[PDB]
Amino acid sequence: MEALIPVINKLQDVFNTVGADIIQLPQIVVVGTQSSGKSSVLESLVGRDLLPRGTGIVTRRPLILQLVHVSQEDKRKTTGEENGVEAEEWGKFLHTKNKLYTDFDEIRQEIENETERISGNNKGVSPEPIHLKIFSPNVVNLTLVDLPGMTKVPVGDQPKDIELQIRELILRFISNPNSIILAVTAANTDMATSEALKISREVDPDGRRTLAVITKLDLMDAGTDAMDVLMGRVIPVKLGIIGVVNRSQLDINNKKSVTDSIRDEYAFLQKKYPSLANRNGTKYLARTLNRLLMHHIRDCLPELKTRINVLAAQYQSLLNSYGEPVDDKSATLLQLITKFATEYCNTIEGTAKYIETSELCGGARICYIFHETFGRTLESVDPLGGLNTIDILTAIRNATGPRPALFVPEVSFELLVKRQIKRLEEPSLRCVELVHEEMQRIIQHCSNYSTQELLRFPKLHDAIVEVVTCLLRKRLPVTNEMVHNLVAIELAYINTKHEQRDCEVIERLIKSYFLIVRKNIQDSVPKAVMHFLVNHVKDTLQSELVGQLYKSSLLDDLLTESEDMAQRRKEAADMLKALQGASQIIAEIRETHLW
Amino acid sequence: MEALIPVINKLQDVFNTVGADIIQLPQIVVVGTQSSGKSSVLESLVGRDLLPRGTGIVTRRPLILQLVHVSQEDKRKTTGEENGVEAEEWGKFLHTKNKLYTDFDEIRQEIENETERISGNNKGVSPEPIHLKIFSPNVVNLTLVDLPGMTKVPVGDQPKDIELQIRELILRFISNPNSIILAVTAANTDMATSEALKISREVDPDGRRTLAVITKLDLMDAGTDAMDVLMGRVIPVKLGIIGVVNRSQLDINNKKSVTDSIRDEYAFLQKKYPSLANRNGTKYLARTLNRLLMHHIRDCLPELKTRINVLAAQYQSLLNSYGEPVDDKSATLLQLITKFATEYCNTIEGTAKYIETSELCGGARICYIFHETFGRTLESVDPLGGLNTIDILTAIRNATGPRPALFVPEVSFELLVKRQIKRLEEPSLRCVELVHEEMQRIIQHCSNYSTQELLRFPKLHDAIVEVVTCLLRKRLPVTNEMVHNLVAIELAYINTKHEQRDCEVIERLIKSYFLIVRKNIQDSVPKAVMHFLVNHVKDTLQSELVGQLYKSSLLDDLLTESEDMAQRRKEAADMLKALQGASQIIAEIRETHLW
Repeated sequence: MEALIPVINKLQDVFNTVGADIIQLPQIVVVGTQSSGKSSVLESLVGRDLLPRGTGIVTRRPLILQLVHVSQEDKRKTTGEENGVEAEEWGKFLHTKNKLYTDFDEIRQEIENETERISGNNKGVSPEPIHLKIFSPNVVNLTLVDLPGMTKVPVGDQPKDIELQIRELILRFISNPNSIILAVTAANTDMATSEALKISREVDPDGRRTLAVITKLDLMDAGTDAMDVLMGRVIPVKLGIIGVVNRSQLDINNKKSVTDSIRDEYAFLQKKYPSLANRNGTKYLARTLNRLLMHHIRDCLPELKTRINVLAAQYQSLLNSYGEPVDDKSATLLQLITKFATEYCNTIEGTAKYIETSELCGGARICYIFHETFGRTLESVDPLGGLNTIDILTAIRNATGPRPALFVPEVSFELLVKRQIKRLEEPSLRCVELVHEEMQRIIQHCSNYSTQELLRFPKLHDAIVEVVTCLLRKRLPVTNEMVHNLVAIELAYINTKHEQRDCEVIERLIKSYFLIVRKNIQDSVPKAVMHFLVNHVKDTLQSELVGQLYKSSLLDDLLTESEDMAQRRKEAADMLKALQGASQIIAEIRETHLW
Repeated sequence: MEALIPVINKLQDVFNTVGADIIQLPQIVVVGTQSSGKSSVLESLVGRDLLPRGTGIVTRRPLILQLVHVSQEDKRKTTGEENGVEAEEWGKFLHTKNKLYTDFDEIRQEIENETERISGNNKGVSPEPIHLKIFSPNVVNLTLVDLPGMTKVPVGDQPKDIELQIRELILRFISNPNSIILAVTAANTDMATSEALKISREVDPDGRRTLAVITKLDLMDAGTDAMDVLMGRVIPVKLGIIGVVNRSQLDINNKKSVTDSIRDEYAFLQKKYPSLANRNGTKYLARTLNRLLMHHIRDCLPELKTRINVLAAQYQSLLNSYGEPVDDKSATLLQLITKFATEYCNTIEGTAKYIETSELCGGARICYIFHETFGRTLESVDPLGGLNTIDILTAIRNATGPRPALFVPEVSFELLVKRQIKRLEEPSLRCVELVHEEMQRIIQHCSNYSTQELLRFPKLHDAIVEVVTCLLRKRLPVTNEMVHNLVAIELAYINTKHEQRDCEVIERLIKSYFLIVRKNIQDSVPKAVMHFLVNHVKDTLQSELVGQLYKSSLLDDLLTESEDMAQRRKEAADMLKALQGASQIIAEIRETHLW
């Protein structure tokens, strides 16, 4: 069936209403470049002009366009949702509350107003997306995500290094293996020089998810026809290439007729391209995009279902936590503190059901630092320190003095090995902070995934984070001093009593004693850190939380709920209902589609 | 060889000064009983009256009678050893110089006066022997040890424990395996009743080294007969029994000619002893004693030669130490401090040439403590002993919570292994104390063998010993704290990162971790102890010595000297000369006796 796309659209609008996350469900992301009239193509598909276009960047903020296939039957069921104004091809904004704008001039004016208000004179990066639900009968069910396009020469007033930021934003958006890359390039510049195809190949060298679009098919008269480009024989695309005659900004701003432009484009394609005319059309292009999106949804159905189940479980836990009455504050807060301490201890030991060997965090990261980081850093130093025998001879001569060399002075050895042992001090401290910082990464990590009950009340989460940070800061100097004392004992007092022959003996003693000291440090420092820092704090975390979260009335402050938090709770309950409905709908589909 | 006899006597006048007999040597020790006529027999043997008369107790201090036959050959062994003596017949004391006693009565009076002065009014026994050498043409070369006689009158100013003191003094001499016990036995009663026989059976029931001389024969003329005791039918001996008549004190005090007494004794022996008349006598007793001594010297030739050479070398080294006293206070003190520091460092290295006669070469012993003693002590403390079913059950139930336990919680295992490891603190302190005692023994070795010149100045010796001991004792607590910290660190770390069933699992894990911790502590703690104690002392010995000993107002007090030290040095020089002479005399024998 084709209800999967409407279900995804419902999920997306719910996510936007509840602060949509970066992890988005399968959607078509459009990437353009210089002289790319993406907005013109979207208007041609819609059949009316409703967005501002421009060479390269059309809107300097992310734009979410939901083309809803609202047939004549559903016109009265969708126009009546808000206000009383109704039409056949109409757009709704959720960033701007209600106020349906049937007239496209109002939509353009609102877009310009918001762009000026937010982006300002210099157009930077705005992670907040812009949502616009378009309803029309001609348009098929589709979800388009428009972002600034990669351009060698930035258009308008923007940072000269904005190209890297745009590329990183596109990579972040298409990181999930569910986005359909709609590549739009100007016929004036070869696709090889275009950056959109470069990024598409970087994320996917094969054209398994990239649809190349050739625009500006009006200037080919002054040059060469794009027939070869559409065929795509230099860099074949496994999905195909569709080209249309893009409309200039001047004509669009003059309130032109979209039907005339579509007719001219169709005639041009039919004449210049005897074969690339059946599928190179607005309706055909929209249907091809919808089919590609459906294919991607079919491919990602297992991962999509896994993500949906994870989100449903998270929201169920959030609802269960939020519904607990504040009655009996002491017992509930004590239970929450005990649960948080148990989760933290399990994460330290790795027994918590949120971290595995695949993911580096908590105990796993500490073990990696102790074994690989610290061990490899210590091993990086050569046993002799890389000093040539000439240096050893010079040191021996300097220490012994101007007398014949017949007895080996051990002090010379002490002068050299120490220098190497001192170099072992720096990595240890570097590791200690890496461990300390790692503890900090735990504090939020659980709250990010495990202890959402902390996120329920921001005050409680902040207080717990501050208490844990203070405990870590108090324990850091003690562990650091103990490690430094161990290093000092192993460094200052080494001794051997605990010309060529003298140099050889000194070098051998240096190597042997340095290896022994390195082994001792490797065996001791991690164990000392576990003693003073990890093991000591494991059980003490619960006691510290209990003693710091309750003096006489601190419980009320911790469990404070904000109005924004209440709104988020309501939106999350709505999201939970939507997730339950989506899971019920998906359960109808057989497992044949989950492969 | 005659020269072999006097030299041994010189040894008896040197080692006995420092205490007991350092080396067993062929010698004659006279042991008497109550109412013993030893004085008369000795006077008859000497040919003149030179000892106190009377029976029972006649001398209160160890008196040595060293008769030397006059001969030009022996002169080299007499004048060279002493400051110089030459006369016809005379007695000389090694404790006195520049005075020759040509009259034996004067010798006896001087001996009595010295004994009274040293021992005071008391008749007890003092720890100070007497040296006496008698030269005459009618005395065979023989050395005897005339110990204080037995007294049966404990009452009076003399100590009530005189018998015990006399027994201990006699034992100190006869305990040597090379000594020959001349037992003076009273013929009035059975030989066993005599104290000499009683003491003889304590360690030498065979009597292989016991030569019996029967006294108190004057009163045996009427009544009981002494023939039974003379024949040895009471306590037979393997060497023979000699009968000498006890001369009356009154007759001797009246200036009785010794020749007349000898004639009377010979007549009495002929009349009363037909079996043994010319075969028994004081001269025959002296000849038998000399024969036994010479035969024992012949038997001990190899070992005696080796020991004499070793002692000669050692005393030459001591004289070299005693050779040149301090000439410049500051320079001599600095040289002594530097030499002491070097010797201490060498001893710590376990390679110093100077070594004791009872232990290892100082620092080497310390290594042994770290190898076998400490390891065996640690292994003696088995992991089992502190675990029982009741305590294990209680710990498991407490760790699990308010519900029964059917698993193996890690907290209980960690607590139990920590408690077991805490038991390892005591062996560490034992090893540290052993190392400290070894260092004290090294200090004593340096004081007594390597720094005899330091001994000459007792103040400096005491100051150095006290300073070193105080430094070691002050470094001791720091090492103890470091080892305790190491033990505490080694027990908290968890190495697993890289009801009967539960109890058995807990016990096995505890045993494994305890063994691992024992290995780790045995590998580590010795290094820390050497760093804090061995290396630190090696580095700071000179600094501490300079800081504590070097002063501008202690040179005179530290370097005090006394004439007694000069006398002891002269005695040591005489000892060295006598040892060299004995070595030269003994080096004239063939080599077949060595194998």
